[PDB]
Amino acid sequence: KIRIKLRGFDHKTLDASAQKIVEAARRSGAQVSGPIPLPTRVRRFTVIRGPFKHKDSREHFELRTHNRLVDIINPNRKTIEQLMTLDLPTGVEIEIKT
Amino acid sequence: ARRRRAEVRQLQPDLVYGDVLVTAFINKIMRDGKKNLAARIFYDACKIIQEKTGQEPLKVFKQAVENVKPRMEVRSRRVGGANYQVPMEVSPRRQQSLALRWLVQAANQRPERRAAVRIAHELMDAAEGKGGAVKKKEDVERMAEANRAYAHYRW
Amino acid sequence: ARIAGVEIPRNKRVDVALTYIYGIGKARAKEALEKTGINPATRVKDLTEAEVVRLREYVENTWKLEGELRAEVAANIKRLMDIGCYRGLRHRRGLPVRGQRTRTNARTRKGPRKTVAGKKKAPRK
Amino acid sequence: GNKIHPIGFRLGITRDWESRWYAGKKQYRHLLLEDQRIRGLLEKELYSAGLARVDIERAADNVAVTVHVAKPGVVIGRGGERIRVLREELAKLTGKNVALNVQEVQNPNLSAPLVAQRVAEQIERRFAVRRAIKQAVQRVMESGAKGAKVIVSGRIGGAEQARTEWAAQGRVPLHTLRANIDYGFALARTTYGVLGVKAYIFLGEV
Amino acid sequence: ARKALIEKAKRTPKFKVRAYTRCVRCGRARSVYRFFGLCRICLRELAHKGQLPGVRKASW
Amino acid sequence: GKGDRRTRRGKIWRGTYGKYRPRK
Amino acid sequence: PRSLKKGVFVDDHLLEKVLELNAKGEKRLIKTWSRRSTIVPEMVGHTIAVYNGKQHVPVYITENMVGHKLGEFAPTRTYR
Amino acid sequence: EQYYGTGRRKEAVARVFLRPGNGKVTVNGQDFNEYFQGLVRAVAALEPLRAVDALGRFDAYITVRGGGKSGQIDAIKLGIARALVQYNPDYRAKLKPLGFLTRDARVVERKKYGKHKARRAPQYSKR
RNA sequence: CGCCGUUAGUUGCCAGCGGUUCGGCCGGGCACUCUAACGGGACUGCCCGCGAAAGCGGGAGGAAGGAGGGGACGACGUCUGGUCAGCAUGGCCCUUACGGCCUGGGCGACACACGUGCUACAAUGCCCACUACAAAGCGAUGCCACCCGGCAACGGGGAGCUAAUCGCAAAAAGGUGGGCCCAGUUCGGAUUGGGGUCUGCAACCCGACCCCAUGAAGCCGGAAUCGCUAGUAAUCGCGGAUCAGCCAUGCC
Ligand SMILES: [Mg+2]
Ligand SMILES: [Mg+2]
Ligand SMILES: [Mg+2]
Ligand SMILES: [Mg+2]
Ligand SMILES: [Mg+2]
Ligand SMILES: [Mg+2]
Ligand SMILES: [Mg+2]
Ligand SMILES: [Mg+2]
Ligand SMILES: [Mg+2]
Ligand SMILES: [Mg+2]
Ligand SMILES: [Mg+2]
Ligand SMILES: [Mg+2]
Ligand SMILES: [Mg+2]
Ligand SMILES: [Mg+2]
Ligand SMILES: [Mg+2]
Ligand SMILES: [Mg+2]
Ligand SMILES: [Mg+2]
Ligand SMILES: [Mg+2]
Ligand SMILES: [Mg+2]
Ligand SMILES: [Zn+2]
Repeated sequence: KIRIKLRGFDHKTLDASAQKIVEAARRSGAQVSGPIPLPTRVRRFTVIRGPFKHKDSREHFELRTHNRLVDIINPNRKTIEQLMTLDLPTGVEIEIKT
Repeated sequence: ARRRRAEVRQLQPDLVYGDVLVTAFINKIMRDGKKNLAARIFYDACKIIQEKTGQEPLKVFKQAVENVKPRMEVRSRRVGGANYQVPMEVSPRRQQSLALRWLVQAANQRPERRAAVRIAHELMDAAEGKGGAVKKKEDVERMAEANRAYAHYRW
Repeated sequence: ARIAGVEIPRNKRVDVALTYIYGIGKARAKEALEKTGINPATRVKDLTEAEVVRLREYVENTWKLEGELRAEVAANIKRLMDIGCYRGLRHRRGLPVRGQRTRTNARTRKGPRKTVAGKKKAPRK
Repeated sequence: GNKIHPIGFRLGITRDWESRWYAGKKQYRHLLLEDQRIRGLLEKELYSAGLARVDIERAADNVAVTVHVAKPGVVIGRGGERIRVLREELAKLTGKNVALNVQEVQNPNLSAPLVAQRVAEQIERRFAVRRAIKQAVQRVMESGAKGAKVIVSGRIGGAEQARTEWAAQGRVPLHTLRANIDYGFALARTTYGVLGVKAYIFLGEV
Repeated sequence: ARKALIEKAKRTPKFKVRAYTRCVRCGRARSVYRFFGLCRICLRELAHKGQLPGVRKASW
Repeated sequence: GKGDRRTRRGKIWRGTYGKYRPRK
Repeated sequence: PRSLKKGVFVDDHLLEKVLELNAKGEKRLIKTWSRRSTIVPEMVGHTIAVYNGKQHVPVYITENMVGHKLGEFAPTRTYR
Repeated sequence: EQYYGTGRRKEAVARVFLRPGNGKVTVNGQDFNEYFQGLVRAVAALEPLRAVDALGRFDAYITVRGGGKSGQIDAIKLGIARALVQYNPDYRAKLKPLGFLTRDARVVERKKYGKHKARRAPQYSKR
């Protein structure tokens, strides 16, 4: 039962996890529940376009946070060895609570 | 409407009589978009007409609306000095719009407390040929053909 | 009948009629009816003498209503003024007290308007 | 008023951000404020090397910091004296062990940040605006670039009345996201006052 | 703002109540976001230079 | 109306609770 | 309809300065800047000169003005 | 044995299940006239059934989620129309002309700035 | 945003089933909904009429038709438009202060006047009760469930959450039943008296909130004038940024 959470500001960078971790044993060792998407908390920052007056201008900025679950039962010895320290993404964070 | 000729938007038929004219009347009664409360009023009126008249309710509505439709009306227009009320026919589209509107307006002038009672007695008074709704129609018609001395300004 | 000081509300619900008494409002009303078991809906003209007496003997010997209440309030504000109090000076001027903006909307506490010279050579908006 | 930053307008596509790194709601403001302290310092020191964009990444308490310059030579230093003390002051701000890198710019005439920084140095140095600009657009246009444009603000020539000098070539479809248009701005502190200089270079399409 | 006033992180401000945000990039004490430590002007400026990670221009 | 503190809709609007609008 | 909870507040500037005069006698003028302090019983008689932003106005404290704040007796703005 | 259809409208989704039965409609557990109790519109949802003289020829278990009873009323009317075409593909020659198959796409228009309600612009004076 | 498919099922469900404290609560499948990555789909493409062509009217298939709907985007330039109090920046002026520091006061003054709004004048309404439906967002030195005390604001207790897995939440207009009966009223809730909670070193000037009492003007508004063409107007309520708290009836 391997539970690893995946946060991130970019949704293509997170994918650099699913197509990399599920390559151990999807139909041989464990089952691999696969990467679940989960909702994505959005942050909006609305700002007045210019300095001084002009209240009716404004521009919108959002900071979308994407999520991933994964979760894989059967913490195989050899399967974990590989999917241990062979990553690449820089705009991703991981949490583990298997 | 400077570009398009504007197309009338047909509305969903009645959920009882199936008549589309009926829905229209309900929309006029509706305020703040409370369609339910609206319909709940119109139908409540059809009940009040069934006991007052042995005749079916839809027969009354049809009659009422028809009596309240103006054949002619005046429409202001500058011609070279002041404003001139020029008489002229009223298109079928408009006759309907006005009848229904006036009906609902005179309706809420009656003293009766219950809304449904106001529409009911008002529809009945309309088919009978009486009632303030039919007055407006009469006064508008009396308005034109009272200015025939300008009817040559078609417009 | 007279429940509170010279009070004669009739032809109406007891809990509503009671409101016409001075220091009595919706709360005290439906409260005095429960603590005296009097059906709130009943019309005053339909109250038992026995019930009226209970209401009378209660409402008067339980709260401070009418004139005597006006007296205390009239007295309280007078106190605020006698002492150099701030709220006091406000009561003297006839201006709001609960810290409200007086550049506009102080009508209720200032009565009808006292329109005077508001402009002469500048945007009269 | 009109016209939004052409990069901020493309950040999404055809213009990856300038610092890719997640950060929770509680730390972000810090990791961000730090980026500035850094980006700022480097920007002032490595001036002469002429920098384009200081990209920054973050990991398990780590810091990328890849300065894109045209004269890496002057960046590194003799045998490694410049590239040395820098990581000495950087790691002081960031106790996360800040690696540091230096990249070569394949021609500094397609680096709006530079082309603008260029014309700016000329103006601060009493040059003739219209000319500097005509040349700049040329050089840029000289080495590829499907289009280019340079804009100098006002007080052109020390004059009392501020103005704006145009000059552009080829295409510059600002209204197209699928454009990849580099943008560069440069001040020009002079004896009479400031003078903005914006630089636009249009390269590649889809 | 003036330099003398810049000092939100002055620490021990006597009472937590006297402490106030203030922009970390311009000193602006009038519309500083908590998530950014910046004011609405700077938030707009840097976001345009993609210097605020992940911060994009919204649109729906 | 939304202006009556000691009323249902009065509390809703003012976004509060009390005798005129318990929590549950 | 005032409110301060359960813990009547008063600034010890005078709170501890008044309790002293109660160990000797009266006192003429006690200029303060603490109009935050809720006048306590142990003040009646003393003449505290409250500040208005411009001057110190003497306010004779009386049994009548117990829980009232010193500022309430020292008007700030000047109207006609 | 049982036929299904989705159906959506203005933020409302309702799953529709039809089974050759009597006619009862188990909407979210309650009877139809129980969930859409006292809303002169409900009769609408069941309309498509009347398009093919069915109704008592089927039975329908429906679950709704999202929006308002009136939005749901239409979503439901779309399921009762699709699940019906799954039962019989030839049930489009009639069920379609009336439009019952089109998915009402009108949605709450976004709220723009400098405006009170999206389009509703603030009012002014001197101008 | 609108339809369909693929990929992934700690959202989902009697779909067909077996366990029921009959709560999808355990088993358990992920089908459907949803989540979100990606992908398909319309192109006047087809039929008919008109046309030199572009294209215009009309029709079928289709979730969608001919710019399907809403955004982001705003040319050369004009207004010597706005801002040097965001920030830079040339010039000018200040030094023992046109710097700095505090405590307090002021920006909250009011005889008046205007803009923008809120709440109303009520019965297609108001009150009470019971009861059904959202979306998007938020949760630390916080969001706060079911508990206890208080009419209550709230106080003490204390579970879960670290948040599609807990909480804010009750959505409100709605529906059902009952009350009011046309009255300045069970319309309206201004103002003022009293008692109290909370945040804060501290609420007099200058906070919000609760409860009792008070219960104003207002019976739909002169000249004139504003918004809006469809899920629009109108109407109903919910969230958030700022933020200890809050004068937000503002803004998004
Ligand atoms: Mg505009
Ligand atoms: Mg715009
Ligand atoms: Mg000189
Ligand atoms: Mg400064
Ligand atoms: Mg503060
Ligand atoms: Mg009321
Ligand atoms: Mg001392
Ligand atoms: Mg709306
Ligand atoms: Mg699908
Ligand atoms: Mg079973
Ligand atoms: Mg053709
Ligand atoms: Mg365009
Ligand atoms: Mg001000
Ligand atoms: Mg209790
Ligand atoms: Mg009722
Ligand atoms: Mg009106
Ligand atoms: Mg309104
Ligand atoms: Mg707040
Ligand atoms: Mg609100
Ligand atoms: Zn700033």
